[PDB]
Amino acid sequence: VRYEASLRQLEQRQLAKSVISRVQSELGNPKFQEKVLQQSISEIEQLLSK
Amino acid sequence: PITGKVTAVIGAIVDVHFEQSELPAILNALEIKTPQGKLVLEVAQHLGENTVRTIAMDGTEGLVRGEKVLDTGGPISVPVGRETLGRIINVIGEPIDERGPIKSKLRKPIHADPPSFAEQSTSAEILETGIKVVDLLAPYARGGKIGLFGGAGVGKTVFIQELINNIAKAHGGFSVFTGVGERTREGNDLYREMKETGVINLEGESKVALVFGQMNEPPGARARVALTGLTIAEYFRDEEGQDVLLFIDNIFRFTQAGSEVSALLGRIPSAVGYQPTLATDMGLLQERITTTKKGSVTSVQAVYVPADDLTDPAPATTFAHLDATTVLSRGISELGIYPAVDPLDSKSRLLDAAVVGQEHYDVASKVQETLQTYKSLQDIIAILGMDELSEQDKLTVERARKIQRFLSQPFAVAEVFTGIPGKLVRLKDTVASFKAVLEGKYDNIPEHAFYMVGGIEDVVAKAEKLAA
Amino acid sequence: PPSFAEQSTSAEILETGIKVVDLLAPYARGGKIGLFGGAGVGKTVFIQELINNIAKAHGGFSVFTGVGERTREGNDLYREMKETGVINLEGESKVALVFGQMNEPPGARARVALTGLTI
Amino acid sequence: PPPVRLFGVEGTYATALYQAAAKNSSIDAAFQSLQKVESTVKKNPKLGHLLLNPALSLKDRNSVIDAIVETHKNLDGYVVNLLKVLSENNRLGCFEKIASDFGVLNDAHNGLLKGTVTSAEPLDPKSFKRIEKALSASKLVGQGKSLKLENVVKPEIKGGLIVELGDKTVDLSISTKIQKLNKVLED
Amino acid sequence: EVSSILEERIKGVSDEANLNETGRVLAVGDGIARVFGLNNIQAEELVEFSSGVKGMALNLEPGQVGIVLFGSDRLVKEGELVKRTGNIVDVPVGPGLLGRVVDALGNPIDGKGPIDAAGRSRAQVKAPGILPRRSVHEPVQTGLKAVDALVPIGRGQRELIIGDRQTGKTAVALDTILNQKRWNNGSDESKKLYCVYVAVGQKRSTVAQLVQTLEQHDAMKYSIIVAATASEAAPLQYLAPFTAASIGEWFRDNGKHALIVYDDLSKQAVAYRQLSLLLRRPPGREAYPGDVFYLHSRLLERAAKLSEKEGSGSLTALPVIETQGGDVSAYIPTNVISITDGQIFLEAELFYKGIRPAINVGLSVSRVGSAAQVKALKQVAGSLKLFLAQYREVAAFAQSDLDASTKQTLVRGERLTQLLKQNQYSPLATEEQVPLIYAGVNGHLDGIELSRIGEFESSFLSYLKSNHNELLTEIREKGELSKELLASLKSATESFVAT
Amino acid sequence: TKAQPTEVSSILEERIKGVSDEANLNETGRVLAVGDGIARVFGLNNIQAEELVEFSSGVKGMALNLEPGQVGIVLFGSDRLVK
Amino acid sequence: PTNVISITDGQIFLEAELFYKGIRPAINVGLSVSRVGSAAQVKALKQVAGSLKLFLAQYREVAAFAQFGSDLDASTKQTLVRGER
Repeated sequence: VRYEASLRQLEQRQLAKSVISRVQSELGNPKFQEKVLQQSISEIEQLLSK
Repeated sequence: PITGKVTAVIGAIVDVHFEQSELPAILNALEIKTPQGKLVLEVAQHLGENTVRTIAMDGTEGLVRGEKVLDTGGPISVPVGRETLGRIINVIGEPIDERGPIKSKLRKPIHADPPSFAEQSTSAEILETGIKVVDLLAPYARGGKIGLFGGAGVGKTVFIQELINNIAKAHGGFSVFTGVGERTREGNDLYREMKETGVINLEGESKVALVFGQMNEPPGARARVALTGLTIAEYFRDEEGQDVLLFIDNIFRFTQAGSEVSALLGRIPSAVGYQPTLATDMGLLQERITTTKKGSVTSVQAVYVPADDLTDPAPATTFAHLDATTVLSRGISELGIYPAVDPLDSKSRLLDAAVVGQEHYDVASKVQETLQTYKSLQDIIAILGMDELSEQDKLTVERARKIQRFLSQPFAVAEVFTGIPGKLVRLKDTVASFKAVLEGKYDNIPEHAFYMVGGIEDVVAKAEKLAA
Repeated sequence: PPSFAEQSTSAEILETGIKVVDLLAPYARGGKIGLFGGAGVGKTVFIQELINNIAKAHGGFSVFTGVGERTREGNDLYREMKETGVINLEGESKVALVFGQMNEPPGARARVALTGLTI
Repeated sequence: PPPVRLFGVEGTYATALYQAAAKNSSIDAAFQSLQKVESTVKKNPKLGHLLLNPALSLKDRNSVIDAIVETHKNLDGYVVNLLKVLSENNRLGCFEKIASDFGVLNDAHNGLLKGTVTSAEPLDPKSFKRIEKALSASKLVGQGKSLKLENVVKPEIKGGLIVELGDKTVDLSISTKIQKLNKVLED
Repeated sequence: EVSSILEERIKGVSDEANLNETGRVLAVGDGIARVFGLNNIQAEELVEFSSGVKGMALNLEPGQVGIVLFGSDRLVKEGELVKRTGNIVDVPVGPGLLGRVVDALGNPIDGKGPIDAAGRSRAQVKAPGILPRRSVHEPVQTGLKAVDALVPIGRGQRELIIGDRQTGKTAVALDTILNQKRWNNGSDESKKLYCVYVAVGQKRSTVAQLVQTLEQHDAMKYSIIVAATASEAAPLQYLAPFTAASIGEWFRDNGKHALIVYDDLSKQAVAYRQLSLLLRRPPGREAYPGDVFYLHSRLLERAAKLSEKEGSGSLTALPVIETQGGDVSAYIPTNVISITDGQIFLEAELFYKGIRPAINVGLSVSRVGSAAQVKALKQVAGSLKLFLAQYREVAAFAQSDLDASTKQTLVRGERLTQLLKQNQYSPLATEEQVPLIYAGVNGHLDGIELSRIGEFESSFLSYLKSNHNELLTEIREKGELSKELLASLKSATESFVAT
Repeated sequence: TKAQPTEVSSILEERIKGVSDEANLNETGRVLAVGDGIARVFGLNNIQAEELVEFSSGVKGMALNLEPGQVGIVLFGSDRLVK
Repeated sequence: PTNVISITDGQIFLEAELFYKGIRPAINVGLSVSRVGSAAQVKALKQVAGSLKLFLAQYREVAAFAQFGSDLDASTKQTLVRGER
């Protein structure tokens, strides 16, 4: 039981550092450019709901 | 409608800016109507430009700066009447007895000023009591303040209970037990006991009215409970002519509560971390407690040592006002004496020959000397030997021990506790009894006949019953 | 500082090789031993003995940090541990030194402790 | 009461003078003319650099009146009294401060508002207009109140956007979302 | 695995909306950020920074609203968006915290994920009224014979455990919890005291020891450890018993009983001091704030045995106060002593002299009395109090060649003194407290030499189980020692003592 | 900056309009922030030191601190009365 | 003094009572320390004053009980007599 839990914690931290790798990848891409437009339109829909 | 929007809430000191025209006077009471409860703020400054600095009675949590306030226009005004007797009332003047809206008749502002020099009685009179020990060695003065000493539960509750019963008999009075720095757990016990002891009867009549000011309640409401109670008392005194007796719990927490409020208000605390305006707060309170021609509010107040430092300014300030001190001792209660009062520490400032009676004084002095010598004698009576010391020395011990037993009064409130029927023995009858004991015309009467008796007449009987 | 879940707590037993210390208050590895004492009651000396015995004895490293201690004491300590060979200026040392002195403004005296901690 | 309480530290007394300019209501136009006086102070700054220099007493107040003689009279008698007051309180370092604050009060009375949409990078002009429009089509600009939306560049404020106006924002940046994602995948 | 599910869950959070109020830090120094904005903020409201740090807003001032951070300044800097949560400080409450170690915020530091919390209730809520309380009538047993008899403890009650620093201060408290494991197992839910240990300024290592001990005695499964650790911020430390108390109210109000052990309010006091000074709020006596009294009284008025209209339930509390060389004259001790009813004054000389538990019962008192004492145990412990009192008084008559009478007292006392020893982390059932005390009371241990006292206890108990564990059960269920039980017991004690 | 009638926005506002004390308030005062048993009065420039002043509230006070632009009277009288 | 005491390598405490006692100057060496010690002390002088310290240390304790005026055990009075001299 102890090892099962430890293995789960280890898996979670493995996927944590792989998540960091995806963060570094997204912030270079001109997905960085294209998602600003997306946030602009998302904010348009949101603020119109006011 | 005097209204203002809250413009600060720094701590419980809430600055309210009122629409320009309305000039609040100091000591006004503001009510911010809140969804959960009401909030009572007491204007303790004019900060100028239609702004105030106030103190709070209730917690200021979740307050939003700009909430509309309504200014009542003066101090909180609490209902008064015999209607309000037997009701537990919070500082605001609203039921916390949960017996629904207290029947209001007239309401009166909680702040009031000490009666004038003219209204003060030029001669101090003595309040009769039913406790013999009280009536000799610290006879209550009408109007006066009697500062309780001793610890919690040394018999304190039972002592207080006896007094409520006695005041009603003695005069016809009423009382208001105001508890400052009151533990609500202890408060429950007091209320249930008082109901039981019939000084409160929710169905019947209630002499005592209760005002409880818990320690969890803010320091501002701790400070203002006393003023509120005094206003109620004054309706009895002035406007029902009654001689009443107003108990207070800890005056330690009067000081503590006042200290916090001052420091928050920015008024620099004086030494030993106490309020700068310490004296005046006792002055107003303890000169509002006085004998007017109409009536007299006598107050028995409870003094809890700050750290055993009587040298502290706050105990000293209290002691200046006091006319008597009653010094309970659990050691004394352990010698089976109910009352538990330590006679050698039972003292009053009025005990003088003129004031208490020439006979009463002479009797008192002798009774004090007798006991004093007995205590000292009992020291060496024990060490050297009873018969290894004079016939005279053991005579004093015997005479004293007959007085000691004679002190024991199985009084009415504690009738349940002692078993033996209540003994209510008046001041006049007390003097008479001690005269006979002093003249030792009853040194042929057993010590355990003088045990648990009323007056002199009564212990003739008890001697008989032991024999018969 | 490591969180509650990062804690892994058990106590191993250090042996100081000083009989009084071992019997009447054994030291523990992972512990927070505290040398309450007066001025120069061999306060330095006690530490020097601990380094001499325990540090060589154990394979682990140590970090000796002196927070606001004298440059006379400093010169002696450096020389002294060069002599005991616990510090060798060619070849390894099972200790590190971070010598912080009292003349340095109090701000530096505060974070010399933090410096040592990080090592 | 002046539109919007500044809190008014020093300059707030001059904001109350702006309330008096609404009271003697030509002082509202006096806030435009006092903006012209601030423009005179904007021509001033060689002398304004000397004006931050302390110690001009009654002679300092007279020297300020000499600058006022170079002026045409923007802000009128209230402005002259403010020149005396500021002279009396002796401070040029809260001279322009009062100007900025009076400007805020003035444009509050006008009803102009100032928003900003700080982002990592500059945004389209099409975007600028569309958000100004949106704000008008929201209660935020109820319409009856103007807006000067300024996009600011601050790459430190990471990807996405943050819109700000009033005490109301929408922050759809990257950093906050990444933070939340991380936290839960460390849980 | 769990991760695929977790990422999907996070993905399912993506809704966003216009933030009603925001602030931007004007200046941050000394953990007293002064924030510009937050115009309509509620007082003491929970506020979330861009750093995500939490604070409450003690000072609402017109120009600036001075938030107090519950965390580090390292990650906080000027002009920082401070979203306005719009929720006054509240902590999750529910039966989920049972057997769960959470930090103060209510986050699991045992990482057992989301708390089963059926409400989040504000940290501070006012104490139950006069009529919402009724008198105590429910004993609580610590499994320590002296404490249960000499200092009888009930439920509702507040009593100090005031004594010298880390003399296993926590150990004395922990023993009660372990005996309470026995009662907890019991289906009567008034005997299900859901214990709460409030670790205030206690290092994570110290709490680690506690946690493992709790796991070992299987006490984790009703335990709650609100954790404000030594490193954790003084605002968290300050609000930590208050926050904890609200959890306690949930049990109490639900009619359940529970025990909350505040350890140690002395360091709680220091944290409030630190805070107050940092808010530049004046010092007071013994350089402690003056409204420290007010603070403590508020906390302690949440331990209460509630009236039956308000449900039978209660919260019982046992604050732990750490004495600076036994100085109970100190301002924080004096105040608490008055507020609470009872004190237990652990006597350090006795501790040093190896008596564990170390208590002087000359300086321990309980004013919740024998309505918090088992009737059986009352009968056989009036004597016990008196005998030990005599043993103490007649101690100095041994420190001289003196009368046989004194020597008789001394023997009777010494055996009793030895009997009330008990190696820590061994609790005891009341049905086995009573026999041991009966024997001692009857002075049947006088003959038994000191070395054989220890041996006698367990042997007598096992003897009682072999001969008549019916008697033990009968004692338990009657709750009163019948003439028949004292009869059988007198015979039985004699027979065991004889061997 | 420090409390001065220029900080006091209403006093200041009258000045910035043009109108001032105009000697009326060099011999009479008007009360401002009153409470904590001190009052802060504006004007009274012809006040003698340790003069008796009478507040229009039937309260008299002794001038204590003669400060630039303000006088801080100390009240021979109760706070409730004065406003 | 506290700040300085920490800084310095020694304290040379003097006692006023001992000044009146007739040591003039009077040095109370109970609170006087020199952490640097006898490496700065002449070898000869280290030898001679070697047990000077021991005798004095014994004398201090012995003297303290000794003021009572009782006829103490001789071993303690060997100390007492030596110490006085």
